[PDB]
Amino acid sequence: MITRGEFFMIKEMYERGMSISDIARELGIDRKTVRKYIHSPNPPSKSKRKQRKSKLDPFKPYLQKRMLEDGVFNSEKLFFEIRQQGYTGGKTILKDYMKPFRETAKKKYTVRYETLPGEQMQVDWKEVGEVVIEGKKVKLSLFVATLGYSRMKYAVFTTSQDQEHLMECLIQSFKYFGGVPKKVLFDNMKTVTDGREQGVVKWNQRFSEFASYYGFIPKVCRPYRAQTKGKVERAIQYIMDHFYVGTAFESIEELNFLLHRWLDQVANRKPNATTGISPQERWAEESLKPLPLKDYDTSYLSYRKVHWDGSFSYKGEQWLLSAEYAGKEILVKERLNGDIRLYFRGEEISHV
Amino acid sequence: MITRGEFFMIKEMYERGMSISDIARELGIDRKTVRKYIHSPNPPSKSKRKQRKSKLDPFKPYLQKRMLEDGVFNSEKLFFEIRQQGYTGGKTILKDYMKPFRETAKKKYTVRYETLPGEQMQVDWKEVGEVVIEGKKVKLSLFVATLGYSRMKYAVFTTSQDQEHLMECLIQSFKYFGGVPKKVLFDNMKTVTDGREQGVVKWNQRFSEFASYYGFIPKVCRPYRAQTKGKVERAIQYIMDHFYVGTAFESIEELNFLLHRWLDQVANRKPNATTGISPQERWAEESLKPLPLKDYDTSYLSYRKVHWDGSFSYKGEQWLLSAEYAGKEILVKERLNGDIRLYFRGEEISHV
Amino acid sequence: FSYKGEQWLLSAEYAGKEILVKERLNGDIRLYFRGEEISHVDQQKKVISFAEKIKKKQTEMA
Ligand SMILES: [Mg+2]
Ligand SMILES: [Mg+2]
Repeated sequence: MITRGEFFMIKEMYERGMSISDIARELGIDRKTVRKYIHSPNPPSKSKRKQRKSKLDPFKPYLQKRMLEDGVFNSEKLFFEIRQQGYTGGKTILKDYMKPFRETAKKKYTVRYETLPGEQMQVDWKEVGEVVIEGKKVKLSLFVATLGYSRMKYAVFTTSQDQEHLMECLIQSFKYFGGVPKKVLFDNMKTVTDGREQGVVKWNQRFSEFASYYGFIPKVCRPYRAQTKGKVERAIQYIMDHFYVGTAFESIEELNFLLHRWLDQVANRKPNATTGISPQERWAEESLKPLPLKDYDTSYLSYRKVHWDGSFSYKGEQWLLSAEYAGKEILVKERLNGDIRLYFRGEEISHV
Repeated sequence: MITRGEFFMIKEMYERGMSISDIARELGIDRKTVRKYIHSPNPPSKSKRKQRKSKLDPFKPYLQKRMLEDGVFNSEKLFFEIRQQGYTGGKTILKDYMKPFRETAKKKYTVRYETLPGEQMQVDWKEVGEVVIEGKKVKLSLFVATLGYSRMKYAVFTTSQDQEHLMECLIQSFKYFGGVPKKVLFDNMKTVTDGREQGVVKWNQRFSEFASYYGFIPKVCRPYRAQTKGKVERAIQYIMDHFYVGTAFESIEELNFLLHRWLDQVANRKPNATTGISPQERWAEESLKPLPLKDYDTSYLSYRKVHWDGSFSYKGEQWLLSAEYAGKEILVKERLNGDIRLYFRGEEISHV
Repeated sequence: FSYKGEQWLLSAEYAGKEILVKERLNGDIRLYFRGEEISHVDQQKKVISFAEKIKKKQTEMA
């Protein structure tokens, strides 16, 4: 088992012409050993041995059954049990054998990553809570979109977290940043996925079409791990401890106006604590893909029938449609702003 | 403002007979100052000055209103607001003024106390959960009583946390320890208190009578602070991670038998990690007050009426009472073990 | 904290921090924290349980 260096030295000194016996004398090795190593391929310094029997082998299946069906992980309890069965050794071997079965405590070290310019964006929601806006109880939610390289922040308040609202907020973010990223990171929302099909993710077909339309590649971090999108979560903490702490409002339009003004004043103006530069300069450094001229229409699409007289009803509303549109089927495109339009076989109805 | 030592030296050297001028020369003080201090009561080394005006005085009421009604504690937001009002200074003064109003983050240091022998005991409950025992869903609870000086542990399982069950478990603990403590520490349970009447505690009248009967003085730690009774909580963790982890059972009597055997085997036998001695030896060192001969009767007491024929019904049960006990009022003493006894004006009924 | 099977009680400032114990071959323990020197722990030949140390600190603070 002469080590790498010893074998190299033996072979080299032997090939140099030095006599073998005095080589052995110099290296303090037996002459037979040195001569055998002369005609050897490479330094031998490794011995392979397979596993061997231990004391806790007969009890091992029983302990495994205890762990995997009774959920017992108390080394003292298992030791006391098996001691009656016949075991006589200490607990160290038991702990060493049982350690792999124990759950892996979550780490505390946190890797840091710096995405390339115009290469990544992050999105998330924040359930603000229930408020009485204009005498109406609604569930307010905050949508936050954080750029990855410039740390920009766009935000907007909404009353619902429907796929339509998500897509519209993404449109607003893309317009705000003057382009679309090459990658957009969400969490595992059903408006973007439909579960992990054996490790792989199954994208919602409509959302996949939307992404292919705007060209941005979706990504999802992982189940029950929000660290991977720390930028946007920390931006949420920033906004909810700086803007929505004492600000008072009565209309969501007013709140959104105040939020945009606040962002453009301080949030996207104050230099970041890590990049140490105003986010707008980095934004100017960003290179996002151009937006399409026509935005992906995100509006509720329903089919309704006009009554005999010509009175058409949608939600708690009523219209008066010409007699030619009575008893037929029409399309009611409801934009998220409340602009309802009526269509009949492509044509647009001048609804009264 | 000559300090204590300087004044002492001046007075002493002057009274010794040393000339005053060379005293002043030696101590590097003016002759007038030294002479004035000669006839002085005590060393003058303190100057008292009252508060003075600052820059954030006019804004202080507004900031206080913001904090106390809008809940804003973001120094950046308040600074940005008041800067428009006219403030021109830095944020350090703002943070210093606003610090007292901020909530006091909980400490992490933990005082350690060692009660005197036979002087303190602690009690607590542990809601194990819901189990199907004998095809019946019951809410299992664990009652734990930990001695303070010997760290003994008594425990018992129960289906309810009623004042009657609490008192009976206390009786069992006192019998187990061979005596009653001089102090018993609970948490703020309504079976022992009725709320903090302006800081002071109002003891439940029945429980107060029970305590006065057994002579042990009750105590309650504080609202929302379980550290003060760490012994019993840690004993609960011990029992729920050592005994009730994999043990299987079908009857609560079996579970209690196993629990008592386990306690007397290991729990009250293994030396403690801090006292470093077997709890039973310290128990032998304990000096508890003697138990009363007759235990405080903890049994449901209800008054019922016997039907015309003589059929008396309690819960889903039926009896057959002699005709002389028909149409009258009787007492149904239900012991917690299920021993129902019938009483009629002190006499006991030989119910069939 | 702990040292060679004996548990010592420090003050509030030292809780949650790494101290350095230096023990001469003579047999005396000296606790150095953050370069400075902290109060001696009056090491005794007879081992005293953590409970007795808690009681002693309690009486001292009393
Ligand atoms: Mg989310
Ligand atoms: Mg409790």
